[PDB]
Amino acid sequence: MGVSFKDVAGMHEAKLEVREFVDYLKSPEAKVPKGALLLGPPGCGKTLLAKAVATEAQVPFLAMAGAEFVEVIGGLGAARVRSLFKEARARAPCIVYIDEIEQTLNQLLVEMDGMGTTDHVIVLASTNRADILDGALMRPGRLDRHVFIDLPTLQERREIFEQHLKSLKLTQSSTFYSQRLAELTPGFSGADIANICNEAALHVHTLNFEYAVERVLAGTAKK
Ligand SMILES: Nc1ncnc2c1ncn2[C@@H]1O[C@H](COP(=O)(O)OP(=O)(O)O)[C@@H](O)[C@H]1O
Repeated sequence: MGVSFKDVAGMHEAKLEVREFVDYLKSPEAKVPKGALLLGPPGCGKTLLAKAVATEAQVPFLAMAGAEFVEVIGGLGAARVRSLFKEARARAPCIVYIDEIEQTLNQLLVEMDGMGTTDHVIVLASTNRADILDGALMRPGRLDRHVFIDLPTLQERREIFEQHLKSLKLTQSSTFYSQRLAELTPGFSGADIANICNEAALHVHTLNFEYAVERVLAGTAKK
């Protein structure tokens, strides 16, 4: 079994917001959801959440990187977009995930505009770039909504530390330490937090706190 909501720490408002897509994918049959933009800084769980939504609905997850688009080879991106959406229709219900953002873009707009009631695909698109909100993916009949996912708050950081201390079998006193690790890590992303824990795992079922603390102060300069 894959990434689920259990593996996604914090992000409580965003979980409430992708619920409608979980519900739709679980039984197509209100307005028909097409999908959503996940917006925010890197390493903050956009991809993890999109994977979790597929797992929760129990459907396939089909991904395309925004960097299979940028027109370097003529026609190639359009052709990959078409294959993607044809596989998605055949494997439906399912999630199509476009990670991290115009023949290739126009083809995507065509696939989306061409999505009717019968298709049962949800498109989740992620980006670090806010001005994507102003463009063609957010026009009527395309991506329905966006969800802003920011750097984790103190409490969210507590939860992310706890999740990763437990994934790495360092559960003993993980909750004792999580509070201070959170206080020490303003402006850290979930990825930064995962890297601290793993670096400390790479140095029995309890965190080496004094080392974790060292890596937090190192990473505070440059992560
Ligand atoms: N909310 C979170 N809960 C648990 N781990 C997280 C969270 N956010 C980030 N991470 C960790 O950071 C990794 C990279 O994040 P990713 O999903 O690539 O984020 P993004 O798509 O926003 O740039 C995740 O696979 C996970 O290990």
